[PDB]
Order: sequence, then C-alpha cells, then structure tokens
Amino acid sequence: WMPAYACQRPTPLTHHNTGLSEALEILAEAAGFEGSEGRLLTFCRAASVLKALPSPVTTLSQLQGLPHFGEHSSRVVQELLEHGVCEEVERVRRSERYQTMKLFTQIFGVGVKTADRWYREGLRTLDDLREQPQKLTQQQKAGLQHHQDLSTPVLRSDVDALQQVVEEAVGQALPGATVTLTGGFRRGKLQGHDVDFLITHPKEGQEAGLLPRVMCRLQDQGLILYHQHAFERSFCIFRLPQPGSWKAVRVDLVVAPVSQFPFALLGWTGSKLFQRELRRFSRKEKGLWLNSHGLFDPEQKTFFQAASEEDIFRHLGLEYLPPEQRNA
DNA sequence: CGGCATACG
DNA sequence: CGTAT
DNA sequence: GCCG
Ligand SMILES: [Mg+2]
Ligand code: NA
Ligand code: NA
Repeated sequence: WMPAYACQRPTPLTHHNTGLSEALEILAEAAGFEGSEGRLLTFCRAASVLKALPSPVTTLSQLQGLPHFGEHSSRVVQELLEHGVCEEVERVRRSERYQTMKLFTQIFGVGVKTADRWYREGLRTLDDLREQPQKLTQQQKAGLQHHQDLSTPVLRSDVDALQQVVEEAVGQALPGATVTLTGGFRRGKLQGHDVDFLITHPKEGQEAGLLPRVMCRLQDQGLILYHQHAFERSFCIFRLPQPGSWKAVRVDLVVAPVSQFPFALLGWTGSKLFQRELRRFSRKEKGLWLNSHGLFDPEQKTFFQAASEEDIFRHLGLEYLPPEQRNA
C-alpha cells in the first residue's frame, strides 16, 4: 500500500502528520550532527512516509507494514501519540550540542565538520566566532556578517523581483537564454531561505562560458554582496530591495546545456530526499546511473536523451510526479 | 551483513 | 573542506 | 536505523 522509495509516491507540501514528521526530522538532523548518515537517512525516510499518508496516524497499529518504521521510529510515534511529546526528541532539542551544531551549521560556509571542531574547541555563539575572525574563511565571514538576514524567510514576491533582475543580466550576457525557477519554490513553497535558478539556451553549446558573464553583470549592477569570484554553479548573496532599505538573500545560479536541462531541472527541483531516493531507485532497481547531467546505462554504455522530466520518469518506469508532489 | 546519491566550487 | 537538490 |  505504501512503496518503499519516496520517488514512488506523491508527497505534498502540506499533509496530515506534521507533528510526527517534525519529531522524526529532529532525530535525523541530530544523527547528521554526529556523522551517522545511515540513521539520518532512515529517520528522514520514516518522516517522509508520514508526509505521504492520506490521513493522520492516530493509533500505533497504523504503522504496521509501513516501510522504514522499526522499533526506534515506532517508539517515537508511540510516545507522541500517548503523551504529545517524545522524551528523546525533547532531550535533543534542549541539548547544548544540538543547539550549537544547528546554529553553526546554518552559517553559510560552515558544515558539520567545521561546526563540530568549533564545538570541541569550546565555541558556542556567533559572537564567539566573530571574536576570532582570522580563523574564518572569506565565505564564512560573509555567512556570519549576513547571518541575520539569511535567517529571515524569503517570500514568493521577493522571488519574482529577483527573477526579473536575473533575466535582465542573463539577456545581456546571452540573448535568448532563459531563466527557470527551481528548488523549493518550484515545489510550491510560499517561503524559503534561498532561491534557485536554472539557466540554459535553446542552441546547444551557446551556454558555454555564460555564468561568468552573468555574474560580472549582476556585480556591475551592485546586486552581489558575495560570490566566489569557468564554472556552472554560483552560490551568491544578493542585495534584495525592501521598503526603504534592502536585505541579503541567498541565490543559486546554475547553467546547463539544453540537452541536459531536463536532468538539471529534475535535480535542482528536489526535494533533496526525493533526489537521493530517485538516484537510489535508478541504480538499485533499474541498473541505471542518474545525476543532474544525465542517465547512464552502464551495460550499453549509453546516455538516455530526455526532452522533458516526463521522459525521465518514463525511462525509470515511475509514474510522473509534478514538482508539488516531490516534497519528500 | 552491506548499503545508504551524486554532483560542483 | 565548502556548496547544491 | 532500517531494508533486502
Ligand atoms: Mg533552495
Ligand atoms: Na552551513
Ligand atoms: Na539553494
């Protein structure tokens, strides 16, 4: 009744088990902070199963036969159903380790490994990091400077304004080039913490060298507060107008040749768990190797040509899911 | 028990 | 090491 | 942590 892979089932953005899924996702996050990628995956998958259910779980027996619910995830749900709270989840929430690792890893430029090292050095607050700035990368300095703005959600109205300024720069850099909104906003989210755009051109090869030309033009317009600088992905901080002022916003720009555009669109539309599950399914169930550039048959040694996302789902034997149902 | 997605900067 | 879905 |  419930398939084992997230790419085999629709997952809407809003659902009927929000509290249960949130709790499991705390444990997934905490597992990641400790480097337990396997446990993170299981808790992520179990949470996603609940998002895909058609009604609320009210009794423990409703978990029977659901994939990725074993002793541990079932106990979490059982405690939430019985008491409205799971002691393990609450212990994680208030732990100094969890709170500090969450604070540090949310900094642009800081991953689990860096945050863990700082935690082991005794560091706990953003101001702790500010007081020792020689130990920071330029990327981390920017993440810390802009951390407050970057913690504030971006609205869809903001996204539309950003897309227009990106299109202007892209049109000068390469007439005919197109800009597509991807990521969480393409899946229907009304807010987000970053904006994702995918850029291509209908004439194969014309997109070569495009991203530097786009970045130089955005920078000349005074819109780039931070970027790394040939390349095809740019992780930027943009200056976004606001009433009488402005705010910093994370924007990612990606270029792909049109032959690869369906694969890049699929990959950059997510969710992250949906894409991991889709690539796992492709390799393990179909023997095909999927990434954001293409889909490879290692037996024939050939790449599948796709003209659409629909093509890719068909080539994997999966029912098509629109972006709004990929919220795994 | 092995496996857990797969890239680019 | 960081970044992304 | 869970699946096959
Ligand atoms: Mg995003
Ligand atoms: Na980070
Ligand atoms: Na992004």
